[PDB]
Amino acid sequence: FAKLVRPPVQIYGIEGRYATALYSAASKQNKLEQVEKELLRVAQILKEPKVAASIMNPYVKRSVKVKSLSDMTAKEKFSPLTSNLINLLAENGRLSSTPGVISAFSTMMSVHRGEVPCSVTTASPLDEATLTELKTVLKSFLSKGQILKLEVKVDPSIMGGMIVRIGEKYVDMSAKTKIQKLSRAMR
Amino acid sequence: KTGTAEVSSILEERILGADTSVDLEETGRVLSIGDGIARVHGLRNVQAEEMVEFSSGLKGMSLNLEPDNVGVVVFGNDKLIKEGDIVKRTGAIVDVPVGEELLGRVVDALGNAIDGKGPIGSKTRRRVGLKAPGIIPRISVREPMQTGIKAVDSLVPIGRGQRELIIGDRQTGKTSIAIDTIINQKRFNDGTDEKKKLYCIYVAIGQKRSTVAQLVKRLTDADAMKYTIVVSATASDAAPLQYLAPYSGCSMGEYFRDNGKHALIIYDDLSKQAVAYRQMSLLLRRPPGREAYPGDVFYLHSRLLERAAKMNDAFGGGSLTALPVIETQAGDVSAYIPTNVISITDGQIFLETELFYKGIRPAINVGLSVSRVGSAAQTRAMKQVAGTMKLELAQYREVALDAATQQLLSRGVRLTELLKQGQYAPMAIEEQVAVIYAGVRGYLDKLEPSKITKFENAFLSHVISQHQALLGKIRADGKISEETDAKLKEIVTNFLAGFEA
Amino acid sequence: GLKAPGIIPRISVREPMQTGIKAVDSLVPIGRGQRELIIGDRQTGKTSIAIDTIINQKRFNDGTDEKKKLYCIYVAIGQKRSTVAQLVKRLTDADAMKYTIVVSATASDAAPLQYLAPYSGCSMGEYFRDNGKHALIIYDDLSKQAVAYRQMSLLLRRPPGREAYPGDVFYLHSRLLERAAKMNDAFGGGSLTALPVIETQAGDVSAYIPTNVISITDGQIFLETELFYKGIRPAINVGLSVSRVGSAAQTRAM
Amino acid sequence: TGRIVAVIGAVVDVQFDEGLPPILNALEVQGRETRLVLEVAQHLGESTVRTIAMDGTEGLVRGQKVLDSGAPIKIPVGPETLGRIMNVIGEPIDERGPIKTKQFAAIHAEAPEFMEMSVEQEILVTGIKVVDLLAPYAKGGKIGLFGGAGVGKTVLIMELINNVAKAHGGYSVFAGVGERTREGNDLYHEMIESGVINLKDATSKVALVYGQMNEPPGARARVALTGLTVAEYFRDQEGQDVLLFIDNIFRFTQAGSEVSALLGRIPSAVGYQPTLATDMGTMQERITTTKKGSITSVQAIYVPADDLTDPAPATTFAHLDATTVLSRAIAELGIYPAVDPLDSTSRIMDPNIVGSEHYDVARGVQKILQDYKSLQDIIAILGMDELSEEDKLTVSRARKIQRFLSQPFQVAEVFTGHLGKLVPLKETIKGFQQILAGEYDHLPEQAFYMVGPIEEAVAKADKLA
Ligand SMILES: Nc1ncnc2c1ncn2[C@@H]1O[C@H](COP(=O)(O)OP(=O)(O)OP(=O)(O)O)[C@@H](O)[C@H]1O
Ligand SMILES: Nc1ncnc2c1ncn2[C@@H]1O[C@H](COP(=O)(O)OP(=O)(O)OP(=O)(O)O)[C@@H](O)[C@H]1O
Ligand SMILES: [Mg+2]
Ligand SMILES: [Mg+2]
Repeated sequence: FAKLVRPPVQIYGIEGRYATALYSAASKQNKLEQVEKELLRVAQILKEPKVAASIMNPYVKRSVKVKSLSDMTAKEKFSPLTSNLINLLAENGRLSSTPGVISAFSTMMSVHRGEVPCSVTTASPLDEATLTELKTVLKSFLSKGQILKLEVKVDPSIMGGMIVRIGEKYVDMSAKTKIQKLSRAMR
Repeated sequence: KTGTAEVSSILEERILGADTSVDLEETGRVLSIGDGIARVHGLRNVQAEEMVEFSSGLKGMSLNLEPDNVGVVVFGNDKLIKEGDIVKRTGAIVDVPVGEELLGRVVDALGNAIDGKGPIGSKTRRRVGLKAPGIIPRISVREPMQTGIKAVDSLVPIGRGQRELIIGDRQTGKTSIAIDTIINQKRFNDGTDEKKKLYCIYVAIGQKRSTVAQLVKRLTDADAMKYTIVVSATASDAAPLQYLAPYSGCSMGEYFRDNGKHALIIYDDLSKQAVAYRQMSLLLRRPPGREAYPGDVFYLHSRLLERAAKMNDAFGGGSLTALPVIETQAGDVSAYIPTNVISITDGQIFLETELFYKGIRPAINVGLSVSRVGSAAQTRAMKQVAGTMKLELAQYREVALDAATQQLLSRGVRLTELLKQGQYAPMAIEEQVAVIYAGVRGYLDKLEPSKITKFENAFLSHVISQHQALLGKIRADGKISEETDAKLKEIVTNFLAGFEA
Repeated sequence: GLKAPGIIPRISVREPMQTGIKAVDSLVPIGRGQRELIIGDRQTGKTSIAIDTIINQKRFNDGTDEKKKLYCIYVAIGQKRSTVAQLVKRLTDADAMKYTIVVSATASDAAPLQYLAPYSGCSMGEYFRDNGKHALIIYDDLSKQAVAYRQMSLLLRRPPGREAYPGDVFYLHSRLLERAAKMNDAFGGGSLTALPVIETQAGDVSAYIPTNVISITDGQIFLETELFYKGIRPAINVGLSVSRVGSAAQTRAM
Repeated sequence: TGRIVAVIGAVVDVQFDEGLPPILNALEVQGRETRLVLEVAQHLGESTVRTIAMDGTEGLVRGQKVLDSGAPIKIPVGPETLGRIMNVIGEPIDERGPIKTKQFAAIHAEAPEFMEMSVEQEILVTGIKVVDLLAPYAKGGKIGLFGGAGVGKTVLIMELINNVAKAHGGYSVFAGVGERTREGNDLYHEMIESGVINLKDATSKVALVYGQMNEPPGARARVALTGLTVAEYFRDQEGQDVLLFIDNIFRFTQAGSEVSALLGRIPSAVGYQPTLATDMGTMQERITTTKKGSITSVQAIYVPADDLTDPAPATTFAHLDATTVLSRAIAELGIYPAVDPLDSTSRIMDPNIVGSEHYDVARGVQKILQDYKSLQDIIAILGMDELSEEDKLTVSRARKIQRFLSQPFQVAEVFTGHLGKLVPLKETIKGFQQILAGEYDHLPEQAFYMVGPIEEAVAKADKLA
C-alpha cells in the first residue's frame, strides 16, 4: 500500500473513515479548498423532497440509485475526484450518512485555520469594553497566528462568576468557590 | 456493521481515481494476518479451495470467499507474512505430486523432499479433495493381507480393502504393529508373482521429529525403504500442515488403487489431527460442541476413510487398505473421538495397558478385538487351525481342584504364551500354521509354562532346515490335506523326544 | 503500585513470629517474612485465629527490646459495618488499638474501593519495612477481592475466562503477596508478614481462586468444620497443614 | 517509529507509518525509566499491531513514541555468562556490573532440520547408582522429576550439575519459570555454599535465568525460551553435552493460557488455550541431539487436582522419555537420594538399546524388590517364622539391595562428613550382578550403607567390631 497524510484532528467512526480518506487525497494535488466549496453545496442539493426520497427508501435497487446520482453529479458542476466519492457512498449503502461525512470535513478543514472556540457562560450580555478586552488577551494565548472565534451562552445558575474554556483548558471562577467551603466542615 | 475493507488504504484507491496500475483480478494484497488466516483484498477470479502463493514463498489455500475479501489458510508459519504483501493466483485446486517415482523418499505434507536427495521427478498431480467411489464400483474383499504377527493373523484377520482400527493408550505397542506390517511385505515385493505385490505409505502427524528419523533407519536396515513413502508433519509444524497431511497421504495411495496395484497406508495418528482441526476452528470463532470440538469432526474422518476401498474387476482390480491409530486417555473407549471412528471402521484391535505391564507382548485384548468383513478372506490353512484356537481362548475366559476347570486352565495358559512375539520378527504364513498346530492339537499339554517360549524357538529353527521342501506344499497348495497333517504328526512327536526338558 | 524488592535485598527468615496458639507454634510455625494462608469454610474461626495474633503481641509492644516489637494491620474487604464496629471494640478492650490500623472497605462501598483496599494496606506495611521495623498484615478476605474485580472487568467488556474471571487474576494476587519480604542488614533489617484468609465452598480447594493463592504462598492452615463440633477448638487439621520454612523459625526450646 | 493508540491492561496497540514490523519482533517505549519491551503478535490492519507488554504498563500516555529493533529479543550469550543471573530480556539482576560478551542471539529460532537429527539412542551417564541402572537417561531426551519440597530435590539438581562437568565437560542453564522470590534466593546461596557457582573466578558451572512470579503474564512464558537460547550456544558453537533445568513446566503451560485469553480468543477444553499442542511443540523440539552436540532436559512436573488426564499434564507426557519420582516414604527410611526404584520408568530400557548385560541385571532388581514388598505384609500381620527358608534370603537380600542404592554426594562433603563418590557405569552393573547370586550375602547390612562401588563394601565389614 501507499502512505496517507494524517489529519490534524483524527476523529473516529464510520463517518471519520470517509472524512480522512478524502483528506488524504485532497491534500495531495492541492485541492483542499475546491472540495470544501463543492461539499457545502452538495448538502443543499440532497435535501429536496424529490431527492431526499428514494435514497433512504430501501426498495429501489443499488444500481438505479447510482445512475440517478451518477448523472446528477455530472451535469451541474462536478467532475473532480469528488464524483467518485458520491459514486462510492452509493455502492456501500452509506448514502444516508452523507451529512455526517460533510459535517466532519468542515471541522477537519477548520483546524487548518481554526482555533477550537471558547465558551463564556455567566449572565446577560455586557458592554463592549469587557468583550474587546477578553478578545485581546485570548489572542495573546493562542500564539499560532489564527483569528479566534468565540461563542457566548447565558446560564444564570452560576451565581456571580464565569467559566472560560480555551480549546481543552477550562479555567474556572464560579459558584464552586462556595462548594470549597467544606473546609469549614471536613476541615 | 463496519466492513473489513472500509479502511482508508482501500478507500484512497477508489477516491483518487479508479487506478489502472493495480491488477485486482489475479493478484491482491493482504489486509491483516496473525490468527492463522489472512484477509486478502482483491483476487476477484479465485476459485474455492484453490492454492495461492505468497511473496515469501508460502502456499495458501483459498478457504472462504466473501464480497469484500478472501480468507486464506496459511500453510507453515505466519511470521514471514506482513500486512501489505502481494499474493499470486496459481490457477489450480490444491494438489500433490504423485507417481511411481516417490518410492524411497521422505516428503512433507505439501510434496517437497526433506531428505536432501534432490527433486522427486513427478509427472502427474491428483487433487486432495476428491470423493470416494460410489456403490457400483466397489466389491467385497477376497484377498488376504498378511501381518506377520501371530495374534493378528489368526484371531482378527485383515483383508485387502478393509479398514481396521488400532486403539490403545500411550506406550502399549501401537506403532510396533504398524512397523512389522511394512517389513513383512519383503517376501512379496521381491518375487515374480506381480498379483501379490503391495506398497506402503506412512503418515506421521504430531510426532517428534527425532522418532521419524530413528524409524527410517529401521526400515533401511531391513531393506524396506525401496517400496515405502513417508509423509511427515511433526509436532513443530504448523496446524494446517497436520490437518492436510492424511489427505495428501491418501491421494498418493489412490494412484495405485485406480491402476491395478494394491496399497497400504498407516495414519499415525488421527487423534492429533482432530486437535489440530479444533485449533483452526476456534480461531475462526466457530461454536464448539462436546469437549470444545467443532460440529463437523465426523465429516473430517469419514470423508478421508471412505476412500479406502476395493474396486471391481472392470475397474482394474486394485485396492487400498487403511489402518488409523487412536490414542485413548486411561482406557476411555466411550469418549467423543474414539466413538466417531469405531462407527466408521470395519473392526477394532485393542491394546491393554495392564497386560503390557504384566509381560504379555503384544498386549492384544482378544475379547474386544473383532474384524467383521475380513474373516471370510483368509487362508484355508489358517482357518483350519485358528478356528479351533478361537474355541479354547473362549473357554479359558469364563473360568477366571474342581472338575472341568483345571483342564481348561491348563491349556488356556499354554495358548496365551504361544501368542507372544518378539519385536521386528515378522513370520511367514506357513510357519505360523505349524506353531499354532502344536498348541491346539494337544502336544505341548505336558510341558511347564515357563519353558514354552524356549520350545517355539527350537522347533521352528529346525523344521525350516530339514523339512524346508516339505513345508512349501502348505504355502503352494494353500491348505492342509490328509497327507500333510499325517506327515505333520511325525515332525512334532519326534522333536519332543529330542527336545531336552 | 510499587514493586517488590528483588533477589539481592532479601535474606532468609529466621526470627519467630509468635501467634499464641498452641497448635500453630508447635506444628505449623510462622517466621517473620513468611506468607501463611488461613484456608477453610464458613464459620470455623478463621477471623478468630487472626484476631488473637493481634492481641498476643502486647507483651512485646510495651517493653524495651526494640527488635522484638510487632505492628499489626487488618484489612476488611466487604463485610457489614456492624461487624467491624464489634471488632474494634474487642481490640479496644484488650488495649490493642494503640499499635493497630484497620482499613475498612465495607459491602455498601463501591466496587473499585474493594479493589484498592488490599493495595492500600501493603503501602502502610511497607513504611515499617523500609525503616528497620517489623510488621504484620491480615487480608480478610482475599476471596472477596477477586469478585469485586470480576465485576469491574465484565462491565468494561474484557474477554472472560474460567468462571468468568479475566485472564489476569493470577497477576492480581501475585504482585500483592510478593511485597512481603525479609530485608537484610544493608537495607535496614525490616520485615513484612502476610496472612491472607480464603473461604472455600464445601471444602473444595481445587477451584480457581483457591488454587491461585495456594501456589503463591508457603503453607496453609486448614480449619475443618467436622473437628469444630467434635470438641477440637481451634479446629486445625495438622494432617494437611504445612509450612515450608520448616523448623528454622522455631526457638531452640520449642 | 510508532505511536501508542490503545492501552488496555497488559496489552498495548501501536500505530506505525512506514516500517511495519513483522510478528515476533520487539519494540521499546521511549521516555520511561526502565526498559519496557513490547512483542508484536498480530497485524490488525490499517498499520496497527497488537503487542503484549513485558513489565508494568501504567504511566503510558496515548500518543507516545516507540522505536523498533528490527529483530526479536536478543540476549547476551557467550561463555562468560556462566555464574550470572538474568531476566527474560538479558538484563542482569544481581547488581554485579553489566555482562560483557562478544555476540548475541535471538530467542525465537526454528527447530533443527530433519537431516541433522541423531539416528540412534544413547545413554547419558551421571554417576548415581539408582538413576543410571534402573531409570537411565537418554542423551537429548526429556526427563520428568516428580516430587516437591521436603524430599531432597534441590540437592539432586546441584549434584547433576557437578557430575556432568566432571565426566562429560558440559555446563548447564537454570530457568526459573514464574518462581517465588523467596525460593529463588535460597537456591542462589545454596549453590554458592556448594561450589557450583563462584564469585571469585571463572570456574562457575551454571547460568541463572529467573523470571519471577510477580511479572506480567507475557514475561513468564518467554523465560523457557531465553533459557534455551543460552543452552543452544554451548552445542552449536562449542559442541558440549549440555543440561537444562526448568522448574516447573506447569507454570509455562498456565502462563500460556493467560496471553491467549488477554488477546481475545475462545478457550479450548477445560480453560486452556486453543494452541496447547504447538506451544509445547515449538519449544521442546529445539531440545534435541544434533550432529554437533546435545541438550538434555530435566523438568519438574506438577499435576493439578491429582488428575493425570488433565490436558496440561497430558500434553507434556507425550514428550518425556524417562520419569524419576522422589518418594517421601524413603526419606524417612534414611536413604539418600530418595528415588523410588519401583515407580520410576524409562523408555530406553530395552535390550536393543542398552544391551543384554544392563538388561537382565536391572530386570531382576525390580522383581526381587517386589517380593519383599509382598512378603512385608504377612510379616506385619501374621508373623515372621512361618515363611519358608527360601524366602528368608529374599528378605535379607532385598535389604542389602535397597541400601546399596544409597550413595554419598560430592555436594554434601561439608555437612555429613563422608566422601563424595562418582561411580562409573561398569561398576554399578558388576555390583548388582553379584548381590543377586548370593555372592556377598554373609556380610552384614551396614557394610552396604553409604558406600561407593562394591570394592569399598568389603573394606567396611572389617571395621565392624
Ligand atoms: N512385541 C514386543 N516385545 C517387547 N517389547 C515391545 C514389543 N512391542 C513393543 N515393545 C516395546 O514398547 C515400546 C514402545 O512401543 P511403541 O513405540 O509402539 O509405543 P507407542 O504406543 O507407539 O508410544 P507413543 O504412541 O506414545 O509414541 C518400545 O520401546 C518397545 O521396546
Ligand atoms: N477457640 C475457639 N473456641 C470456641 N469457639 C470459638 C473459638 N474461636 C472462634 N469461636 C467461635 O466461632 C464463631 C465464629 O468464628 P469466626 O467468626 O472467627 O469464624 P469465621 O469463619 O472467620 O467467620 P466468617 O465465616 O464470618 O468469616 C464465633 O462465634 C466464635 O465465638
Ligand atoms: Mg508411537
Ligand atoms: Mg469470620
